[PDB]
Amino acid sequence: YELTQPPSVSVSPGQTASITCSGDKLGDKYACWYQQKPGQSPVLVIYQDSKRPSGIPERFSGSNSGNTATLTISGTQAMDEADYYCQAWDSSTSYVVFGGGTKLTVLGQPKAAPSVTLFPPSSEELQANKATLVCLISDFYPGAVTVAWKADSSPVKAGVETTTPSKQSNNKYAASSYLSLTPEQWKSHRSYSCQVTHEGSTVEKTVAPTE
Amino acid sequence: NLCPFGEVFNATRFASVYAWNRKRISNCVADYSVLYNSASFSTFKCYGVSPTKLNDLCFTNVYADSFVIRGDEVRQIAPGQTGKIADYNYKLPDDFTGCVIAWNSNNLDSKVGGNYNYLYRLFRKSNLKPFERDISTEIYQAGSTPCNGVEGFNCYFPLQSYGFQPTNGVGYQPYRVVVLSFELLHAPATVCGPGSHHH
Amino acid sequence: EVQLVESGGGVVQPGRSLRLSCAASGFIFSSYGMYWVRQAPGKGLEWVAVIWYDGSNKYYADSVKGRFTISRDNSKNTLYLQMNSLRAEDTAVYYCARDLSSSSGWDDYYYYYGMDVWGQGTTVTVSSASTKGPSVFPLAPSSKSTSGGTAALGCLVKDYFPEPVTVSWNSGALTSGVHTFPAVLQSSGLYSLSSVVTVPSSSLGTQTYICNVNHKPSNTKVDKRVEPK
Ligand SMILES: *[C@@H]1O[C@H](CO)[C@@H](O)[C@H](O)[C@H]1NC(C)=O
Repeated sequence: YELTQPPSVSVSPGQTASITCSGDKLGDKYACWYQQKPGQSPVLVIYQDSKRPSGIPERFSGSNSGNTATLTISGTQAMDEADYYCQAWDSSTSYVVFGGGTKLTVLGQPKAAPSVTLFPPSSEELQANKATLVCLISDFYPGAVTVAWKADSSPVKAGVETTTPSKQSNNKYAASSYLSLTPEQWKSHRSYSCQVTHEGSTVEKTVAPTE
Repeated sequence: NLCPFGEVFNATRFASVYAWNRKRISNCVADYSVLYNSASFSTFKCYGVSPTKLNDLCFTNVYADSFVIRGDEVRQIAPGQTGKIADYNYKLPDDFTGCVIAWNSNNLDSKVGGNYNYLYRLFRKSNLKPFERDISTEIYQAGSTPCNGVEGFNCYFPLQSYGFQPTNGVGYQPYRVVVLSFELLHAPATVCGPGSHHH
Repeated sequence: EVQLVESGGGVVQPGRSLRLSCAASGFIFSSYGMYWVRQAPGKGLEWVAVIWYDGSNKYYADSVKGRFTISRDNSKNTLYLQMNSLRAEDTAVYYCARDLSSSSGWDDYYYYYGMDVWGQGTTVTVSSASTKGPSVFPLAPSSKSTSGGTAALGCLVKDYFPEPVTVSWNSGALTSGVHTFPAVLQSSGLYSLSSVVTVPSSSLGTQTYICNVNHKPSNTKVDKRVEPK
């Protein structure tokens, strides 16, 4: 048994936002909805399909019919930006099931293209017989970006680790990607390049062993 | 030892359907033959299981829900029915594997002048889910204007009493019901028939 | 105040075992079904186990069936999770949670509704040893950082374990323009992160920039000056 949610849902402040939750004969069970802000525990915002716990704002409503439960937030506000999970406790087996979650973004500020800075391996690290390229991406909104590495327009296969976007102090987001190389393969290509894609717009930055 | 079915079926007092009583039965030898060989049961419908081969199988748990309704409402203690009882009092799931047992209790639950202890739920804002039970006495609003004290414009108390008199029609006489649900987990099976591999 | 407090997490080696506690206070604990739910880093909520108000019935998720044991001491207001044969994919924050429905005690009936109370969580990292301090390398500001209004410089903190490493700049004197990133977990099992500061191009001659790295568990402290060499 699986409960399947939309991965992401964005909404302007004040607009109505809806998150769906689909499962087999889900109408025949009760659905719960939980809100989780970053680095906080979950909180119950809807239970018994549609009931709202004590102290939960009235703009949170919920429905469940057929195979679809729906969490609705009318007049969506900045402080509602969070991950939302649905959950169902099967009346049989007494077996709990969460949804995959939904990242509700509240568009609170305008679009911002990322600022990409590519660092070649430090000479200390080279003297230590390793080489790490560092691609730092900063000052972008929304916080969603993809990274791609290349050696001379040829796409790099492995040795890449990339962070998920994180809020900086100015409420924008930043991410980092690292490419590991032996100093041989560092020195043995003309250049390396980091390609960063943000809302359909791609920017790349390049370094060379010479420069 | 012998599973305490005696205490469930021969229970001196029974529960109102709206507040149906559940007994989990565990860690005993269940002689189901003692039940289906008491030919005093007016209803004995089993779904998904053998009649007698239950006497050979083992289960993690056996749950016995029990209550009192009127005779013509017994047909509602079955999968996918509607009606006052199945909608507002005791709903069975569609995939129900287990047994429904009922018998006439006129000589025990009716009394001359009328018995008004056995209740049922008349009004609810929506249907019960399978194996759900509701015992709230919240004032039901059918009208538009809120009630907060006792009653106003369409503000009914949600429970109603059966009036069980010995001279009621058979359809309006009290029947005692016991619903056995069987549970088999990835865990020790504690409720076993005497003809099992275990003994 | 209703309160759930998890404890007993930490770093532990795979195949070993570990016992988590959850302390309840401010409600009649003995009358509520209880849950264990976990969340791996950057993943969703995973149900782990559930136990009846009296401990009679216990249900587990398939991923932990046979390996974990849920239990409760109702006299001591406590919920326990015994985790045995820990795999690496068990690394997660473990929350205990209370169901909003309470049994009156009279007839073995329970229906689970929403989980209205949650603890703050306890973190369990299951990794194969290798508790080392990091190597800190400077990320010098280049000539293409120089030609904007401002320029970027940073510190690479590589190959460390366990998870908590703190990074400041100039003993905390330098605060604005600074983003320190979350760490990546390399397949090697060691963590690695970067800290960066945007800074006026023309100040690269006058103002010195040192990054201070503190890895408590290995008792490591490193200051590294970032020059534009
Ligand atoms: C209940 O009482 C009757 C009285 O004859 C007895 O035969 C029966 O075994 C007892 N137990 C059950 C299961 O009814």
